[PDB]
Amino acid sequence: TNLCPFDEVFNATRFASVYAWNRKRISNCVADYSVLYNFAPFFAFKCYGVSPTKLNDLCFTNVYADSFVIRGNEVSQIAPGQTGNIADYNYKLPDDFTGCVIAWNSNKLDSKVGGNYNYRYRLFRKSNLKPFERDISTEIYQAGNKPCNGVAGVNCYFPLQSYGFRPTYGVGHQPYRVVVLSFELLHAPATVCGP
Amino acid sequence: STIEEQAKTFLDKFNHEAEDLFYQSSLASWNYNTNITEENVQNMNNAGDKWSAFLKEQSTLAQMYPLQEIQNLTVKLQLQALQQNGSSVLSEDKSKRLNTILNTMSTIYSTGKVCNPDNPQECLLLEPGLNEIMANSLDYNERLWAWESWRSEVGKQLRPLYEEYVVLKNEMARANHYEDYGDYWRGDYEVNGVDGYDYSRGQLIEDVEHTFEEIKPLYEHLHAYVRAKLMNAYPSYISPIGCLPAHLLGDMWGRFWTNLYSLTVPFGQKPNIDVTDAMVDQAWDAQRIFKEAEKFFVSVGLPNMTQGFWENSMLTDPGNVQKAVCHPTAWDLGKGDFRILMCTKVTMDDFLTAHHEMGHIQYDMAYAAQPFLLRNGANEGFHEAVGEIMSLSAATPKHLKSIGLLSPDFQEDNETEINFLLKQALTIVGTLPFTYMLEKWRWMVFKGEIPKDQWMKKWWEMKREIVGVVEPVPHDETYCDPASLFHVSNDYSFIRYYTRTLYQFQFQEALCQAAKHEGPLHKCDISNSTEAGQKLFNMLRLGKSEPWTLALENVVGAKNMNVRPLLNYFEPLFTWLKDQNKNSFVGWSTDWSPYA
Ligand SMILES: *[C@@H]1O[C@H](CO)[C@@H](O[C@@H]2O[C@H](CO)[C@@H](O[C@@H]3O[C@H](CO)[C@@H](O)[C@H](O)[C@@H]3O)[C@H](O)[C@H]2NC(C)=O)[C@H](O)[C@H]1NC(C)=O
Ligand SMILES: *[C@@H]1O[C@H](CO)[C@@H](O[C@@H]2O[C@H](CO)[C@@H](O[C@@H]3O[C@H](CO)[C@@H](O)[C@H](O)[C@@H]3O)[C@H](O)[C@H]2NC(C)=O)[C@H](O)[C@H]1NC(C)=O
Ligand SMILES: *[C@@H]1O[C@H](CO)[C@@H](O[C@@H]2O[C@H](CO)[C@@H](O)[C@H](O)[C@H]2NC(C)=O)[C@H](O)[C@H]1NC(C)=O
Ligand SMILES: *[C@@H]1O[C@H](CO)[C@@H](O[C@@H]2O[C@H](CO)[C@@H](O)[C@H](O)[C@H]2NC(C)=O)[C@H](O)[C@H]1NC(C)=O
Ligand SMILES: *[C@@H]1O[C@H](CO)[C@@H](O)[C@H](O)[C@H]1NC(C)=O
Ligand SMILES: [Zn+2]
Repeated sequence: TNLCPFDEVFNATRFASVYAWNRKRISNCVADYSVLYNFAPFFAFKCYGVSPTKLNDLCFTNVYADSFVIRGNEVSQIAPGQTGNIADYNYKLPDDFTGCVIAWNSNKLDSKVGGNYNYRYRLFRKSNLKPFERDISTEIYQAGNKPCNGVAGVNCYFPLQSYGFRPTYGVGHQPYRVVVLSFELLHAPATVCGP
Repeated sequence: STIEEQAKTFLDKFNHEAEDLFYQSSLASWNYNTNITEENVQNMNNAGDKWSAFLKEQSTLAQMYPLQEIQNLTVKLQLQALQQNGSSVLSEDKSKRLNTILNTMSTIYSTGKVCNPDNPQECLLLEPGLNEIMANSLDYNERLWAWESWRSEVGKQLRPLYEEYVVLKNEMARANHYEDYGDYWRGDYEVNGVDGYDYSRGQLIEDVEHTFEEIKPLYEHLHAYVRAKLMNAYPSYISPIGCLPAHLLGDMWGRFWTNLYSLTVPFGQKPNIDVTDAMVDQAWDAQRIFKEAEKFFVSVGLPNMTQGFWENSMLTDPGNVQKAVCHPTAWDLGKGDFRILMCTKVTMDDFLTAHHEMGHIQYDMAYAAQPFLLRNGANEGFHEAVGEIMSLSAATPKHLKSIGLLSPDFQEDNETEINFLLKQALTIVGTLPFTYMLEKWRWMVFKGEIPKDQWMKKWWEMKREIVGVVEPVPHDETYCDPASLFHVSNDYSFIRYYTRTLYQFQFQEALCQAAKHEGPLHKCDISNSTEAGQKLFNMLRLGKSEPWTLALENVVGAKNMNVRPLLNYFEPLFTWLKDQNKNSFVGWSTDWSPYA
C-alpha cells in the first residue's frame, strides 16, 4: 500500500528557517494519522476545525505540510488570529484555519554549543504577511526617510536575524520544530485518505 | 517617519543583537569563574572586548536620535542607556592614562603586601593575614601595626594615582554635561520626565543628609555602648568621651563593627542562634539548602527555579582538581539562562547567603520580559535590598522552627532578642556613618571643595565629626587612607550601601504589614504570604522601566527614601541602649586623639 511520506517531513535531517518555511505537497497516498507520538511525547498538538484522532477517515484532494523552526515563546503564534514577529512577518494562519499544528522540542538537534546561527527569522517588514504567504527578500529595510540604496547603515538594517540557538538556553529560547497540516477541498476527486 | 519610530526599530535590532552578544560574554565569564584556566581567561577577555566594542558602536548609533523629540518614556530610557558616551569623550591619550591608573590601583590593592613583622621574609597580604589580624587580635599594638602598615605601604603608592584619577574622571564627567564625577555617580538616581516622580542629582545629597540626621541618635547610643565595652577591653587606651580608635573596630577600616560582637555582646550567657549543628545532624547538603530556599520563594507565590538553573550551576565546591571562584554570585545570562555560582558549605551563613542570591535570581527572572537595557534594578541599591530582605526573613527563629532546624521549645526571651538586635546593629547601623562619610568625602573631592594639601586632613576631620572614629597615628598628605578600601581604589560608588540599607527595611516593613505580621519587626517571617509576594512582584517585574521612586512606592507606599522602617526595626535595642547609657556619655568630642 502506497502511504504518505510523513517520514520525509517529520524526520527530516534539516528543517528550514521560519522566514523561508518549507511546504510539501502530499497527494496520492494513504495518510496514517493514528500515530499519536512519533518522536517524543506529544509536545504541541492543536487541531483547529478538526479532531486529532478517530477522524483520519476524512478524504482531501491535497495535504500541505509546512515545516519550520522557531523558539518556544513563538510556538503560541502558530495559531489562528495570533500576532507577533512570526505571525506578522514570517508565518500567518487564517482565522478560519481548518488544519493542525504539531510542534516539538529539538534542543538535542538544533542547538550547537557555539550557537546555531543557521536558523534565521524575519524581524522587519513593511506589511504583515497574508495567511500562508511566504517572503524571502534579502533587501535592506528602510526605517528612516533616506534611501538605503541596498546598503545597510544609518536607519538601514538587514531584515533577517539569526536565532543562535545554544544547548544551555532556556526552554523559551530553545529550537522548536513546527509542522502545520492543511487540508484542501477541491472539485477534483480526493487523493489522500485513511481507511 | 518620526524619530520615535526610527528609535523603536533601532532598539529592536539592538535588543536581539545585544541579547546574543551578552549571552556569549556571560557564557565566557562563567566558564572562567567556574573553571580558572588560561584558555578560559582568553575566551572571557575576547568575548568581553567584543561586547565592549559592540556597545560603543551602538552608542555612536543611538546618539543620532534627538532624545528631546522622544515622547515615549521607555524608548527614552533605553536611548539614554546607549547615550552614556562615558570616557569616550576623552582624547585617546587621556583615556589610556585613565585605564592605566585604574588597572594600576586595582593591581596595587589586590597585590599589596607588607613585610618584616620581625623578618623581611614574612610578608602578609590583606586577605587573609591582615584581615585575620584586624578581625581576631585583641592586642592594641598588633592591631595598630596592621592598620598603619596597610596604609603607609599601599595607600602611599595609591595617593598620586588617585589624584590623577580624580582629575581625569572629572574631565570625563564635565565633558558629559555633569558638574563633577560625584554628580556623574549621583546621576544613577536621577529621574527626569515623570510628573510627581522626578528626582534631581542633588536631591540625593539632601535626602541622604536629612535621613542620616534622623539616624544620628541610635548610632550615638550604639557608639557609646561599644565605647564602654571597648574601654573594658582596652582600658588605658580609650577615652570615655573621645572617638573610637580606627584600628579597634573589627576590620581594616571600620566599615562593619561585626567582629566586635565578642567584645560587646549584651548577654554572653545566652546561646547564639547558630543552626549549623542542626543542619549537619539532619544530613543536609547544598541540594537541600537550595531546595529549601526555592520552597520559601514558592510559599509566597513566586515560581520555582528553572530546570536550566538546576542543571547548569555550580552549587558545591568542585574539588581540588577544578579550582573556581567561590564568591557567591547570581548569574542572569539572558535567553532564559539563570545560574548561581557558590561553593556552598553546610552552614547557617551559607543558608542565608543562598537565600540572598536566590532572591537576586528571582528578581532577574521577574523582569525578564523587559527590553534588554531595562533588565536591571530600579537603581543601584534595589538588588541588594531584595537579597537582604530574603535573608532577613530566612534568619528569623519563626522560619527556622517552621523548616525544622530549630527546636520547637526554643524560648525567645528579651535577652536573646537584644543580642540579635545588637548583632544586627553592629553590621547594619555601624556601617551607615562610615558609608555616608566616605561618599561625602568623595563627592567633596570631586567637587573641588577639599584641596589636595588637606585631603587627609578633611578625611580625618570628617572621620571624627561624622563617624565618631579617630586615627591612632597622625597622617600627612603622603598617605591616602580612603584609597586603602577596595571600593575607593577600584572606582566603585559607595552610597549604594546606604540607600540599600534604608530600602531593605522599607521593603521589610511593607511586606510584613502586608503579611499581617504581629509584634516587633525583626521577628517577621513573610513565608506563606501571597499578599507580600504579590506586593514585591509588582515592583520586581518593573525592572528599570519605571522610576525608582515609582517602584519604591509600589511596595512601601512612599515616593522617597525613609528612615523610620530602620528605626522601627531597631526600636527595642534603641530603648535598651538609652537605658544602658544613663550613667554613660553619649556623643563624642572631635578633639581627643591617642597621640597627644
Ligand atoms: C511605547 O512604545 C512601546 C513599544 O516599544 C509600546 O509598547 C507596545 O505596546 C503595544 C500595545 O499595547 C504592544 O502590543 C501588544 O502585544 C500584546 C502581546 O502580548 C497583545 O496582547 C496586545 O493586544 C498588544 O497588541 C507591544 O507588545 C508593546 N511593545 C513591547 C516591546 O512590549 C508602548 O505602548 C508605548 N507607550 C505608549 C504610552 O504608547
Ligand atoms: C506555612 O509554612 C509552614 C512552614 O514554613 C508549612 O508547614 C510545614 O509543613 C511541613 C510539611 O508538611 C512540616 O514538616 C513536617 O512536619 C511534621 C509535623 O511537625 C514532622 O513530623 C515532619 O518531620 C516534618 O518536619 C512542618 O512541620 C510544617 N511547619 C509548620 C510551622 O507548620 C505550612 O504548611 C505553610 N502553610 C501554607 C498554607 O502553605
Ligand atoms: C575546564 O576548562 C578546560 C579548558 O581548559 C575544559 O577542557 C579541557 O581542556 C581542553 C580544552 O579543549 C580539552 O582538550 C581537555 O580534554 C579538557 N579537560 C582537561 C581535563 O583538560 C574542561 O572540560 C573544563 N572542565 C569542565 C568540568 O568543564
Ligand atoms: C515548582 O517546582 C516544584 C518542584 O521543584 C513543584 O512542586 C513539587 O512537584 C509536584 C508539583 O507538580 C508536587 O506534587 C510535589 O509535592 C512538589 N514537591 C514538594 C517537595 O513540594 C511546584 O509545584 C512547582 N511550581 C508550580 C507553580 O507548579
Ligand atoms: C527582660 O525581661 C524583664 C521582664 O520584666 C524586663 O523587665 C527587662 O527589660 C529584661 N530583664 C533583664 C534582667 O534585663
Ligand atoms: Zn547578592
